[PDB]
Amino acid sequence: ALDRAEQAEADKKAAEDRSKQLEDELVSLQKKLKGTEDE
Amino acid sequence: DEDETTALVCDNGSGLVKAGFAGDDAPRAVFPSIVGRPRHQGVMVGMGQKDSYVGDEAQSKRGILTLKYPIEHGIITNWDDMEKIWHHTFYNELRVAPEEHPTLLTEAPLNPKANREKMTQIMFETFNVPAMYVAIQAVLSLYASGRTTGIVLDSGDGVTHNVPIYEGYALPHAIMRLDLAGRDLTDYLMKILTERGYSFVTTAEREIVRDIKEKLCYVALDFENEMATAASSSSLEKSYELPDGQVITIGNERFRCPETLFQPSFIGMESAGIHETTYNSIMKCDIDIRKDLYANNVMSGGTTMYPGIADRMQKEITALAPSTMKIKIIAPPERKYSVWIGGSILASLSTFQQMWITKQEYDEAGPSIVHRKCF
Amino acid sequence: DEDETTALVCDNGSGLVKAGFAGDDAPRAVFPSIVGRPRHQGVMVGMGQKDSYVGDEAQSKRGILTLKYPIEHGIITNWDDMEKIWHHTFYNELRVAPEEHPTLLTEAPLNPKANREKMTQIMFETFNVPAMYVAIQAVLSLYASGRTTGIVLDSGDGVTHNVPIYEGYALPHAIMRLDLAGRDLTDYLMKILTERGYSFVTTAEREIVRDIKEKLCYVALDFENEMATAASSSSLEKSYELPDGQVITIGNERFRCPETLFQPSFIGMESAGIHETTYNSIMKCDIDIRKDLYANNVMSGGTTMYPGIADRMQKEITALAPSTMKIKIIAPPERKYSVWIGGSILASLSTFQQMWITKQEYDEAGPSIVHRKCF
Ligand SMILES: Nc1ncnc2c1ncn2[C@@H]1O[C@H](COP(=O)(O)OP(=O)(O)O)[C@@H](O)[C@H]1O
Ligand SMILES: Nc1ncnc2c1ncn2[C@@H]1O[C@H](COP(=O)(O)OP(=O)(O)O)[C@@H](O)[C@H]1O
Ligand SMILES: [Mg+2]
Ligand SMILES: [Mg+2]
Repeated sequence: ALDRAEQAEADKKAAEDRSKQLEDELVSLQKKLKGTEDE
Repeated sequence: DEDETTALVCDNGSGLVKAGFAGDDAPRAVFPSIVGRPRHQGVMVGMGQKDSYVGDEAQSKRGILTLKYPIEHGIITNWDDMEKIWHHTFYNELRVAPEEHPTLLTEAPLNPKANREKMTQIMFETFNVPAMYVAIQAVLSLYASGRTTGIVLDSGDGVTHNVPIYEGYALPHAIMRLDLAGRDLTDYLMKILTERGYSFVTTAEREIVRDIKEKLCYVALDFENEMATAASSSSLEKSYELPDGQVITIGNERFRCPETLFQPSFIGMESAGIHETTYNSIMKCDIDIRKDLYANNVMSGGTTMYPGIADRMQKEITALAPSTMKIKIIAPPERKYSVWIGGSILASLSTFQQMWITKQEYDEAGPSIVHRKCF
Repeated sequence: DEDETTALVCDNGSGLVKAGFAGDDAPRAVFPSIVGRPRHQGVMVGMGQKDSYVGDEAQSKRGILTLKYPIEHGIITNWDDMEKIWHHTFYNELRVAPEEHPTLLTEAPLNPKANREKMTQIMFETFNVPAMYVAIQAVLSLYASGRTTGIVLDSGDGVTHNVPIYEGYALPHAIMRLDLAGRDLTDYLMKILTERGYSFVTTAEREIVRDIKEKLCYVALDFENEMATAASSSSLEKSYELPDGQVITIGNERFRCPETLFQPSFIGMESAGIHETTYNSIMKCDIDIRKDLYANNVMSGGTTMYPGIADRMQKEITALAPSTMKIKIIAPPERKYSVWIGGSILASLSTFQQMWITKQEYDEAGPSIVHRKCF
């Protein structure tokens, strides 16, 4: 049970890291789009 | 693994080695430029007797191995580390010998003659290579950019090069190198974090905070105003979770770390900031082409992966230069690998296959004559 | 007791608090930086109900009181110990209240902002003090040295600071602190004595061996040669008489204890030795003044009371730097108190009486603004 729990937690950490990276990239992209529209 | 007799493009950039075969769009073997050496002596029996770790094998173990940087500011300190990193890249990742295909290496602008002669000698005498070629990084980066005009700003890990090229024309007299880059930024962040309260004095933590910077640290759009609004922080300060689990809290320091680039006085050096040095370089060029250099400036180097550099450059140049013309700054996507990409597209031309240097002519001429032939 | 309205110079150095009135040449109240806390609970009736010992009162009884260090590496761990040591120094030795004279405190270079704001707040809000001032130790030590040029090496108990000052000018960029000092040397001597055969694991014995080191341990002029000649010992090994009476026999370990400073690898840290770090700092300075830094290097800190440091520094620097110039190292007598002495001569100037920070401006501005005003 503990082994499966640790595996699931590792996969969850990987997925959450990917999601947070994508969110950061998305907010930066929104800022860049706003700047480009102003220009 | 490879069925085409084409040169192996191995960009040995400071901080990250990027090796791969010509024709590819990205390096397959990407690993930091570090060498881990066994600190203590173990009475244990069975472990690898290998006395010199390299690459990911060293990254996986940074607590036992004392870490040494194989390159500092640009000047090669230890040549054993050089032989280690090439021998490793050849007989551990690529799984190919250098005796079957050429090798297009990329070196930094304005490097010592000893460095060039040494690497060429290790690549000819020791290893049996049919042909070698040294290339400046700025030209290949401008190639990958898909243009012939502009000033390339290559910010590696320990050196920063500003190279102006207008109409494909190099300017060896204006290339000015300054040893301000990621290592001095890591040192500044480390000393200011020691000022915050979390004190460390070992290299493993230094690499960890370097990674933290690469992931989080960004450039500020207005330094003093962000300082004022961060005095009372709310969303300006962020709580990062260390890979070990310790809860670190970092606020304004982020956007004050790269600011040292714009204010070298923080490290007590009379040198001017990267933007002011680039501006001075533009005055050193001719007036006729200055507008084109303003409109075609290109960036290179891993340090440029931070968010907010383009806007900061635009405001600083607009404040320094007139605001009558148009000063557009272009940063191609995945600029860091672009240099390497250039290498690939440079190794497929037949003419470039005719501009290599074979062993025999080098042996008779000697290394110094080879330096004259290249430039 | 005091008829002159002058600031009380209280050097709260790591390991030893040195307090005294301005104008004096040596601190009158010198006591270690330790706090003894009652470990058990006694059913006895009549003893002092005091729940927090300090200074000599704790030194006199180290078997009953668990000893805690109020300062670690530089960062203040517990503030109750801070309030205890100042309240004790004020209302048990000096016999004077802080409401009648200023107070010139001395803090270590590159300390956290929390430490400074905390001490300033305890010195303004809680205690009614007309004016406070924080000062770096290196400047006052250079004052007491009677010069304006050189690199001060201050080795306290848990931190070591290298501070270059040429022609009376500070260089906040180059100051690099490293937490290698007397505590890590005491730990190394303790583990090697445990290796010898006499094993202990309590703090009282740790302080005893610290005193033994202060009295006997010296620096070697040639490590490997002394190792070889000590293999067959005769006069190289000495028999010390513990204050309790147990006959201890210590041979080479003495001159191998401070050697850990020159070889941090003994404690498994990638940091460089004090001499190599100082040398690197000299390269970080400009070339023009490097010779002057070689000719005016100054030392500070209690750890420098060992015999043989000057010669070891001279040989190591001569081996590292060229041997063409002249590299004289100057160590003023009674250097440990020199810092405090500086404080005294710094508190008598009328201009310095004009550079104090009164309560009202601090209260309106707040502590953070006070940090900006000082630097
Ligand atoms: N993904 C990234 N994000 C932020 N900074 C990076 C990244 N990759 C590398 N760097 C920084 O770039 C420097 C190394 O750049 P380098 O690999 O020499 O660039 P190039 O290969 O284009 O010359 C290091 O100081 C590192 O901190
Ligand atoms: N008389 C002495 N002999 C040898 N070492 C000493 C002596 N006095 C203090 N030390 C060492 O110096 C350290 C404390 O130095 P410190 O009092 O902070 O110097 P300073 O007051 O100049 O900053 C301790 O680790 C202690 O072992
Ligand atoms: Mg680069
Ligand atoms: Mg000291």
